[PDB]
This record gives sequence, C-alpha cells and structure tokens, in this order.
Amino acid sequence: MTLRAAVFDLDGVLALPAVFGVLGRTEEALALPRGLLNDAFQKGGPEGATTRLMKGEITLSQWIPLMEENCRKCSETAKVCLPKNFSIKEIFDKAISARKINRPMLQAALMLRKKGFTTAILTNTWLDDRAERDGLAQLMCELKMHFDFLIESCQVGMVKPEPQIYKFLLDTLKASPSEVVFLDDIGANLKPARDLGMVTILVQDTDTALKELEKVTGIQLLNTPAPLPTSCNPSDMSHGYVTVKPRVRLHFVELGSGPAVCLCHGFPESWYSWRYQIPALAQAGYRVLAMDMKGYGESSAPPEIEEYCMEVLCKEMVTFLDKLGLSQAVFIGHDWGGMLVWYMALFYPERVRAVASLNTPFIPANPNMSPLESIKANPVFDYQLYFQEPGVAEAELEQNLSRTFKSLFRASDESVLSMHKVCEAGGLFVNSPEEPSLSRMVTEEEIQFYVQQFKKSGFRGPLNWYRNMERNWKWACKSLGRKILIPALMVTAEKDFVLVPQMSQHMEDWIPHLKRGHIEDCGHWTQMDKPTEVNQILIKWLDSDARN
Amino acid sequence: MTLRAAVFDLDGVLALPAVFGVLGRTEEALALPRGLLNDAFQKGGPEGATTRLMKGEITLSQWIPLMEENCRKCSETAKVCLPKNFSIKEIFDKAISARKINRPMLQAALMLRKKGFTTAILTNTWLDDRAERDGLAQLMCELKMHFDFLIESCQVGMVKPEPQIYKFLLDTLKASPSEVVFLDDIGANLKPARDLGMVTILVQDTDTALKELEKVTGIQLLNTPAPLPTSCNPSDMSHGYVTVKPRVRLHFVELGSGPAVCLCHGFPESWYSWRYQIPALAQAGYRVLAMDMKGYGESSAPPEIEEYCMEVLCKEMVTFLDKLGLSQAVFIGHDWGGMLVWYMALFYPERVRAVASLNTPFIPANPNMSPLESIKANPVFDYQLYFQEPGVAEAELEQNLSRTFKSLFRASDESVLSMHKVCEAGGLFVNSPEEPSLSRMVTEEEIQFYVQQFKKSGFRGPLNWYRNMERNWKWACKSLGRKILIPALMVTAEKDFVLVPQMSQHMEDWIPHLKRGHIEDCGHWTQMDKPTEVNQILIKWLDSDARN
Ligand SMILES: COc1cc(CC(=O)N2CCC(NC(=O)NCc3ccc(OC(F)(F)F)cc3)CC2)cc(OC)c1
Ligand SMILES: COc1cc(CC(=O)N2CCC(NC(=O)NCc3ccc(OC(F)(F)F)cc3)CC2)cc(OC)c1
Ligand SMILES: [Mg+2]
Ligand SMILES: [Mg+2]
Repeated sequence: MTLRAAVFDLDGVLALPAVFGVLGRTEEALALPRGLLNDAFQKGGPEGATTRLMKGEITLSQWIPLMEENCRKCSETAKVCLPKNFSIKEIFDKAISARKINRPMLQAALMLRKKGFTTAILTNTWLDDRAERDGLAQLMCELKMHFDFLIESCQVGMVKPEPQIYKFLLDTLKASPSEVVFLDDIGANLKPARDLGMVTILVQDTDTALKELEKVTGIQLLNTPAPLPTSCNPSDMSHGYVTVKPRVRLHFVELGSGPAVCLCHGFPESWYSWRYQIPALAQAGYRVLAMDMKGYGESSAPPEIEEYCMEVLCKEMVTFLDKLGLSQAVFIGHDWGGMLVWYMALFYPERVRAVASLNTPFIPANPNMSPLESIKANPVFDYQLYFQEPGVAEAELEQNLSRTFKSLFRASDESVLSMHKVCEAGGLFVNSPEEPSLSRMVTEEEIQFYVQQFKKSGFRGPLNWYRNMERNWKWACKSLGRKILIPALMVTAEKDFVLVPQMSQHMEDWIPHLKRGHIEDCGHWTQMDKPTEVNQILIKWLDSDARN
Repeated sequence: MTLRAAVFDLDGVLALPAVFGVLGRTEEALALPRGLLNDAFQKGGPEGATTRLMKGEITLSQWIPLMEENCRKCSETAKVCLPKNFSIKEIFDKAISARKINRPMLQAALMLRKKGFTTAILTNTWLDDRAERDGLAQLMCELKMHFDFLIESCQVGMVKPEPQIYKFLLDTLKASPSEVVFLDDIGANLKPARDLGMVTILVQDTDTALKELEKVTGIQLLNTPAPLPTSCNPSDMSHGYVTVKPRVRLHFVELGSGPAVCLCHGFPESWYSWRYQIPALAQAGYRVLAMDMKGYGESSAPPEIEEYCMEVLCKEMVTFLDKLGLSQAVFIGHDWGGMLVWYMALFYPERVRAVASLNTPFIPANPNMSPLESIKANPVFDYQLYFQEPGVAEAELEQNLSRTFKSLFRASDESVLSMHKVCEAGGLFVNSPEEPSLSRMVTEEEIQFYVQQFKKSGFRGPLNWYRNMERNWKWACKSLGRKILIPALMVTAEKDFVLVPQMSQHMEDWIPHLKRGHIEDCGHWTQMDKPTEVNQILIKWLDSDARN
C-alpha cells in the first residue's frame, strides 16, 4: 500500500525537452504539415521501423533510411513536398543534442532513494551508433549512476506500452504494482501500469508532477533545501595502486576522462575527503585521481621520518605520474596537500599543468629564521610542537579513533578544540568530550570510513609530515629565487582559524598571476564544509586555466 | 677496468638537433653576427643568467628577460641592431619543439642496459614553466623510462662542467671512474670526466660515436637487429581494481593519457599478453587499460559457468566503464577478447568509440544450426568439445603450468600441438613433450609470470568461456538484424591455423566500413609474435579512426 519504488521515464521526464517537442518545432520551422514527422516516426505501429529500433532489432543508423522512407511516404499521402534540405539524421542529431537533464526531476528521484525507495528509469530507446553517439552516452551515465535500475527497451527487446515490459519492470523491482509509482509524459504508457494497479503520474509540467508525487509518497520533493553534491561510495570506485619505489606504493581513486587532476588531501584525511569533488570534477570533463597521500589509508606508511619530507614526497608524486604515463597533471591540494602542490609547482613546473591550494597559502621559507622559531612565533601553530615528539601525539590520536575524527571534523560553529593551548594542556583532546556529538558535516558512516582507514597504519606516517621542519626549510630555501608562473589558484576559507585568509596576503609577490577564490562561513575542512562552493570555484578555474 | 656504466648527455646526443644547432641557424636566418646568440646565452659564465637557470635558481620564464638583456648588450657591443621581430621566447620555443629523440642513440643505451650496464642521462637543463612546457615533459618521460638515472643540473644545483657534478654522478652510479663511459657533444664537458679517468666519447655524429662505444664496450650497438618494442615490467605498472558487482572485481593495468583504449586478451592469457602494445599505445597518445578478463589473474573467477556467457561478460565491461566514469572506450580484443569486443560493438555501440579484433572474425550466429553442430563441422575446432566437460581440461592444463604455457606460446614454425585430434587423443598435450623447449617469442621469465597468474585461480574460469555455446548463440541471434557501423578494424594473421584469415572473408556483409590489417608469418599469439607490426597497424588505425 505504501509506495516503495519510483519509476521514471527518461524522455520528457528526466530529460528535457522531449524529442517530440523538438520535432514538433522542426515541423513548424520547416513549414511541414502538423504531425507529419510524428506520423512517419510511428508508421506501422508494432510492426513498423521505429518499434524494431526501440526493441533493438536494428540500430539508429539502420533506422534513419527507414524513417526517411516513412517521411517521403507521409508527405506523398499529404500531397506536400519535403524540403530540399530534408535530413532525418540532422533533425534527430539536433533533437538528441538539445536534451538536458531535468534537474528538479533527478533531484526528486534522488530524494526518494535517500528515503529508501528503489528507483528505476524505464525508457524506450535505441542502440545509438551515430558518430555523435558519445553525447547521449554521457547523458545516460550521468543519470544512470543515480538509479537502482536502468531498463532500456532496446536491451530487453520490449517497448512501452506493451504489458510485458511492466511485468519485467515489476520483477526487476521485486515489488508489487501498488507499491510502485510510475511517471511518464505519454498517457498511453501509463494505461498498462495503471491496469496492474501502480500509481501513475502523467508528467506534463515538472512541478505539477512533483506535487502529485509529493502527495502520494508523503515526502517533500519540491522546494527541498539544496542537496549536497554527489558523494563517493568507496566500494564503487576504481582503486589504483602504483609502486613508486621498493616498499612504497601509492593508492588512489580514479574517475572520469580528460586532463588529469590529482587531488592531495591534508592531515589527517584521505582520498575520501574529496568525495564531494570527485564526481563533480569527473562530470565537468576531468580525469580525477584522488590520492591516499604517503602514510595514509592504503598507501604505504614507512616508519622513518625522512620518508615524509617535502622533497621525498614531491619526487614520489613525480614518480607517480611517470609510472601512470602522465607528462602532467593539475595538482589540487588542501592543508598539507596544498603545501605539497605549491612545492610541486616550484620544483617540477613541467609536470604541473596548474596548481590550486585550498586554505594553505604559499609561504616562502625565511632564510634568516629557523622554522622552529617561526612556529614558536605564532600561538595558533603551538599544536605543531606537540606533534614533534615521536609517539606522544600518536598515542592520543590512536587511542579512540571515533573520538579523534568526531572531534576534528567539525564546522566553525561546532569546534571543541583550542589549537593554541595544546602543549601547555599536554594534549589535543585534553579539554574535549569523550563522546563528542556528530558534526552536521559528517555522517556516522563517513566517520567510520576514516576510522577504518587509520586502523591500517595509525598516525605515525601522517604525523611524520610535521617532523621534517628543518629538512623542508633547507630544501625550500633552494627555491627562493624562483617564481611560480604556471596557472595557480589560492582558495581561502573565512573561518579557518588555523590557516587564516590573511596568511595568503603576500602570495602575489611569488605568484604574480595568482587567481583567488574565497569561501565564507567555511572552516578548515573546506571540501566537506562547503562542497558546492568548492566545486564551483574549482570547476570554473579548471575550465579557464587548466583546459585547452 | 671493464666498463659497467654508460652516461649519456641529452641535448645533442639522445635528443637531436641540439639547441645550439637551431640557434646557430636562427642567427643566420635573422642575419645576426655569428655566435651572438651563443655569446648572450653564456654571458657572465659561472655567475651569469644561464648558469643560474641551469642550477635551478630561477625558472626558464624568469630567464628569458635576462637572456633578452644579454642579447641587447651583445648586439650593442657588436654595433648591430636586433630585428624588430626579435623574441627569445619564440626562438627557444622553436628550438625546444624541433628536438626529437635520437633513436639510434637511445637504442644503443637500451642495448647497453640489456647487457648489464647501469645507464644514466646527465644533462644541463632548466625548470620549464613555459605555457608549452608539456612538450619537453613528454620528451623526458619517454627517455627517462629507459635509463637507471636521470641527473638534471637544475634538480641537483650543479652544472656540467663543474667537477662536483661528475663526483655526484659517480656516487649515484655506485661505480668508479674507469668503469664508466660518458658521451657528450661538448668537449668542455668531457675534460673533467676524463680527468677522473672515465672513458669519454665526443659525440659529433651519432654513428662515429656509436662505433667508438662499440669498441670500448665490446658490444655491438650499430647495425644490431631490430629491437622488440618496449615491454612492461609488471611491478612498474599502475594496477587498477573495479568491483563490477558483488563477488566480481576486474583488474586492469593503466598507462597513458588520452582517449581510453581497453585491451581484452584471449585464452589462456592475461593483461601481460599486451605488454608490447601498452607502452607503444600510451606513447602514441592513448590511455591504455589492459585488463585481466573475468576469470583471469587478479580479476575475480567465480566458479559458475553462466558467469562467463558473452551477455554477462559484456554487461560487466559496461559496468567497468560506468564505474571508471568513461562514456566510451576503444575496444581492442584478441581471440576470445576479440569475440567480446565485437559483441560490445553489437550491443553497446554508444559505449564503443571503435572496435578492433586481432585474429577473431565476426561470425554471425547461424539461427538454423546449433553452435554445437557448427563446432563439430570443423575439425580444427575439435579441441573445443574437449573443453566442454567441467574439470577434464582443467586437470590437464593445471597439472604442469610451465609446460602448458611453453607448449601453447609458440611461433608457427615451432608448434608442438595438433588442435584437430584433441578429443580422439583424449588430451591437448597427449603427444607433446613433458619439458618443451622455450619458444623464441618468450623468455623463461615471461613464462613464469603467466605461471604465477594462473596459480591464483587456475583454468576453470577461463575454460568457462567455452561452456556457454547455447547461451551465447541465443543472445547473438537477437542481433542478426543489426550491422556494426562504428569504426572497426579486423586484423588477420597469416599462420594462425585455428583462426584462419579466410574465416573473416564475409565480415563486410555485417561491417560495411570494416578496415583490415594483415600480418604475414604470424601465428595465433599475434601480440608477442609480431608486436612491432601489431603496434603499427593499431596505432595507424587509432589515429585515423578513434581520435579527433
Ligand atoms: C609547517 O609550518 C608552517 C606552516 C604554515 C602554513 C601551512 O603550510 N600549513 C599547512 C600544514 C599544516 N596544517 C595543519 O597542521 N593542519 C591540520 C589541522 C588544521 C586545523 C585543525 O583544527 C580544526 F580541526 F580544524 F579545528 C586541526 C588540524 C600547518 C599549516 C606556515 C608557516 O609559517 C608561516 C609554518
Ligand atoms: C566458439 O565457437 C566458434 C568460434 C569461432 C571463431 C572464434 O570466435 N574464436 C575465438 C574464440 C576461440 N578461440 C580459442 O579457442 N583460442 C585458443 C587457442 C587458439 C589457438 C591455439 O593453438 C596454438 F597454440 F596457437 F597453436 C591454442 C588455443 C574459438 C575461435 C567461429 C565459430 O563458428 C564459425 C564458432
Ligand atoms: Mg517519454
Ligand atoms: Mg649536450
């Protein structure tokens, strides 16, 4: 009785404008009799060319000549002449290409699945072997990924509105008719579903159909708050492993095609910290490589400290590119990752297409001051001195992993940590709760992912990033005569109280053509705090500075 | 005393023409005093702009203005006027871009390393932050991969001919001066090496220098037979894992950037069977995904037979693309892989940029004949009936893995197997040696790689590809009304006595625009038999039919 599944037509529902709507305009534009194109499209009914195409018996390219002959046949009976320019191939290329995802509809399908619905796309479609077929493929992938099932007439050999396909749908959904709502823009397609007893919504305009669907499901789908960007399910990702030297292999996650964009997380994070950027960046036309940095996750975590100086970390990233066969990548870092990407740009500009850092400014080494002196001359960096002694901070951070990340991963108005009193107090969590509340930015499940990751190797490796102050300083001094002249983006976050925006104020002295982004009401954990804003800044910058 | 290391200069030795040679012509072309450009380039000596650039103190972009001022200063002392068009940036862009690998030199370095030499590149070079820097990066990667060490003045802060860099070289090589031969096109660079006592060759013309190097090493480097293409070292590859459904994950190897090219091996092979194509295809501008097919290697090998029908195999390849975020890939198959790629093109043309098969023709299902009847009506396919009974062929093939692959992987003039008497004789190796000789196509090490791979899961999974004759037939019949109209390449091999070229003779009936390649004196194992010819055919076809 209570709905438990939602089925969406594609053309005219999830994807607008519908092909019929474009063809309708094509008829007018070309001064053809009203409906002639639709007549030709449907000639023969169940036994005609278009039903054979929709059942997969023939390909779209095979079907164009038949469509052409139907159009001639139709114009002849109508005592009209088709234009000299008449091309079914061009007409459908246009129509197919004009079709965009109906975002309010997709987001309602997503909301329904979030609340426990099985969702499916049921569409009459064709095997597309046009030279331009990649466009449609990209559209289906982007929709496909958000649904439990994609049922295509041409893969199952059945078409709407044949009753057999709705029985196939119901068996695929493992649900009974009255448990399913089906949305289609063609009433003929609803009749058989209605017969079986499933709820049907005839989609004329999206918002009316969404109101009907809100009513029958009891879920608010119209006027919902803005949803977060698509996240990553770890077990659905492609996982990559590259041995950069004996005993040291880098793990990374890969999604998308196009120019390589390597994401480098900070302390104490993971490739998963980019989970909101990976699908967006892949969707925007990039090949994203989200890495578990050295010391983290499934990446090797040797115990020696000097394995984590910036010079060794940067050479390994370079080896990573070599072994993957990438002459270049865009490097996008956050926190310690942002520091690493700056030095990638300073020491290996030929391998860096463009560099972006979130939060972490480029601070040139001061040759007249030991890095220890400078750290001591900033109370907010006091916690770093606490990280110096091997084993001390490891023991506090490894004691209760859930508490560690629940205490760390918090929005600016939820913090339970005072980074400036750490040494004095003898610890990072000294005056922090034993069972902190779950921040709004994270779910218990996301927390548990990080917990599982850091069970592999703990915090030794990740803390070792802090234990090469002098080594990094000596190496960084070698670059004091350089400038960064490749495309470069600095993104500041208003409420990062450690890496404050002001820290970046002098960066243009070393990066003259630096581009900037700013995110308001954003704490240190920028990617999960303001994912939608990050993705907009990053994607805009990529398209203007990293793509050709 | 006996040489054990070889050191190669880059500019003028491994890479031609040298930059000085282009600049020399630029001087003439622009009617400048002879040597003025070289004067400006060198002004200041150890303390001038170019030495700072070569030591990494500044970047190339920072160095252009200084070079410009040196050129003005030089033309002024020479009482000449630089042209109105004068641009150091353009002059060096041209020179850098004109530089190609000196293939006879690289191949001698490769031959030397094959015979046990430690090889290194020692070059004065710069940090390249030009907009065009990707060109140089690609050049270094392609050379880099063939050498034990790349020593760049700008990464080590030392330049030829300073004696310190040759002591750094010697320590990097772990060798003593008289054990090393050093080749450079600038005599000033040889003097310090000679001082230490290492053999030096002044490279004026490549062949003279190669004769000198043949003499001192005792190895023939000039007029050597054609070398095989670059192969793959498994532990140097990026390894990818994609879960396509519960219990089933696909393993693949990834190299290169550009359009995705998925390689699908046959029975009983491995991603490694493409080892000669992967680097070539990556080098040609493609992102290669060499897969361990379902049942093989590090890919899952469920025991049930129907997990290996073509329909399930093809859907999983599609899921593989979805989870990697590729709307399309080029599919290049061999043997059973070639059959799979044809059906990828028949059932998922929108996901297939282009399809190529080696050896395996597209044979449309005969709806009036059970596949068993047709197999029985060809003596050469008799071995397939032997593969039908679960466990029988597994036991013979798994008994001695070394013998299995030494018996299988053989050139046409080395065969020890009679595929037409298999059932009668009761086995594939019945009348074959217990310790077969090593074919010329493979090394003992390559054999052992396959041995290790098939220890993971044995032959059940791979043999199950043969055990869905009826299932595959019923599914293939659904496509009998289709044509393959995407870009398509059929490559035949003259001496494949199972998959004979004649088998493909009718393919144009179903693939009208089919392109063809033919390889003479080539047996069934086409990729390792004629790797150089495969790579030429494939790469030519890719550039004309899969790239935009
Ligand atoms: C290394 O020495 C320096 C570093 C800099 C700047 C710089 O590159 N950094 C990046 C790498 C480090 N980041 C880090 O420790 N982040 C971890 C973290 C942040 C906030 C947290 O708090 C909360 F959870 F969010 F609430 C909790 C944990 C230091 C900053 C400048 C300089 O001199 C001017 C010296
Ligand atoms: C499936 O039924 C069929 C298949 C076809 C053609 C086709 O697609 N094939 C590809 C898949 C199979 N390849 C295979 O078994 N290769 C293994 C192998 C080859 C040579 C060997 O010998 C030596 F080692 F090289 F010496 C040893 C092992 C059968 C051929 C046509 C058809 O009907 C017309 C029916
Ligand atoms: Mg529709
Ligand atoms: Mg030189």
